[PDB]
Amino acid sequence: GSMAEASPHPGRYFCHCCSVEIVPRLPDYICPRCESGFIEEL
Amino acid sequence: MAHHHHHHVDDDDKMLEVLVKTLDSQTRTFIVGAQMNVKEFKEHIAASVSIPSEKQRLIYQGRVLQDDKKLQEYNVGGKVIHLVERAPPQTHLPSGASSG
Ligand SMILES: [Zn+2]
Repeated sequence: GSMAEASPHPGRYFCHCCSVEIVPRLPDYICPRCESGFIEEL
Repeated sequence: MAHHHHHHVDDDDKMLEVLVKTLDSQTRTFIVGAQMNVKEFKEHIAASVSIPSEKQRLIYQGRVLQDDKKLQEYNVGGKVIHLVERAPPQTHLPSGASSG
């Protein structure tokens, strides 16, 4: 996006379970907030 | 098929056992091909998950899987996807007459 042109940086995920943005634990693609993998990369 | 008899096997690597969770309580399978739909697939699972393909968002490996591509692009044979519900895209989709 505006930050990192055409480069998907994984500091922006969204877990819909927390309804709050997260920075996941990639190895599993878990959410740091609840460890449910209902995170999509933004 | 019934009475096809033209190479009884064909899928082999194809034919996914599409596992898909909804929020936490559930986890349901949507067995299809590897590259069969995803598009029409989402349309099909819409009721089973109570999520219509238009709002419906398949997330696996944090990837936003949608009707735009094929299943094998996401390689979800035998893995549970994560379904979610977003905020209404009314600002994204003006004129809510056609399918609105
Ligand atoms: Zn969470």
